[PDB]
Amino acid sequence: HHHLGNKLSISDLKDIKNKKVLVRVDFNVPIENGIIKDTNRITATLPTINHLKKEGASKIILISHCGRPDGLRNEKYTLKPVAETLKGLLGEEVLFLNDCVGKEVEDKINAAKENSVILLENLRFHIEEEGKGVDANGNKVKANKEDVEKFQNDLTKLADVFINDAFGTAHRAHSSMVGVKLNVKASGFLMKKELEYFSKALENPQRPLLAILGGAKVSDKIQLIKNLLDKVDRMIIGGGMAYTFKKVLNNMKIGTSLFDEAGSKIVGEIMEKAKAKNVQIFLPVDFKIADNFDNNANTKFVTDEEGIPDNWMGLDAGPKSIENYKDVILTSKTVIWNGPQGVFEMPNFAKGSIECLNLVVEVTKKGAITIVGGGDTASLVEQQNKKNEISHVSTGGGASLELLEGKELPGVLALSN
Ligand SMILES: Nc1ncnc2c1ncn2[C@@H]1O[C@H](COP(=O)(O)O)[C@@H](O)[C@H]1O
Repeated sequence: HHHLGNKLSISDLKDIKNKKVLVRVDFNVPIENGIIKDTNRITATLPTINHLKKEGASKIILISHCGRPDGLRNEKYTLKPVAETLKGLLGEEVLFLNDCVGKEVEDKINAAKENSVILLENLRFHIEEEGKGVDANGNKVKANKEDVEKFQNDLTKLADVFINDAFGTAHRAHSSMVGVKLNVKASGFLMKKELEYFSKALENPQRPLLAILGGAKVSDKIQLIKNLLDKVDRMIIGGGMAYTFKKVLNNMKIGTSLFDEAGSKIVGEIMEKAKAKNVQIFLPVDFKIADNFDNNANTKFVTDEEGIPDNWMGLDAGPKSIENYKDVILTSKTVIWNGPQGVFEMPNFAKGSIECLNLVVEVTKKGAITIVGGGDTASLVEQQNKKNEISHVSTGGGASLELLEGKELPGVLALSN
């Protein structure tokens, strides 16, 4: 237990001067015609690259991936265009090699300005990175154990120190996540930040801990929900999910609202464990309902008691429930939010999800530690442009999830302390 955090990071890594550092970063960026159209992921690693740079480092070899070429070189997923971006961000020349491992790679690296930055090609072009892959005719194909081993040592031969700045992909145990067997393994500033806020919230958080979950499906969250019930104090279940709970628990006339057949079967277990673990469940007691799934459709409000008429569905929290939010949230000390409270992507049904954000942002300033990790949830924080108003918005893909699901994250375990 308590594996998260308490690891090793760039910060406080003595003897970096004149050393060759290998950095695993997240460069999976959206691109159109060799034109990167969102350089945040690139700018984000600058702090790490900069620090290493002004510390000595004979070389700065960067390795990463983009897309899912599946083990075969696919020109639609080459990191070349990213190397160009870095030239302008660093203000100096950057070396691009169309390879990750090999003799030439090692040679070309050593033959490059003394404080140069070098960026190899997509690691995912080697089936040995993920382990499996597919072929030309699109058929599943598995790597060769000897090959994977060869690939992992070839990477380990690239440098002396290894810094991993790629959270969000640490839940998978790929060659670049657990293969670089070097002695010094530390987190990048990005990584370090993530590992910091999560443990600060899953290991020993300032109570009460609030978990805000949301989303249509309840069936694909059983694991998440349970693993949390035994560590949180309050929990708000919203968005679609609520309907399934409200029918199983209160015999509410859900109308046409979304109903999760599979999940309807785990509602008993949850409510039970929740009571056993002494966790308070908070569910909407009124909802805005539409006579058709689409923004701008006749809409009215009803209570859970009144119930939703036939051929009518609910699409957002009613005002009584959105007022009921203030107390639960503003009184929390730490908050893990994952899930919009309604169909936010449609203006008319985003009030419940927008008002929650303000309350989350506001409790942050009141001093509470707030973490978001949804992505679909973040996309809301992003559209609102409030990333900074929140303690930490995890840029973690599936990774964030599994850690909130209780899973282990190889990528992290393979780090020093
Ligand atoms: N009441 C609702 N009805 C339909 N979709 C919803 C509702 N509340 C939220 N959603 C969105 O529908 C999607 C359901 O996916 P998931 O959360 O993965 O089950 C998420 O991207 C939610 O933002």
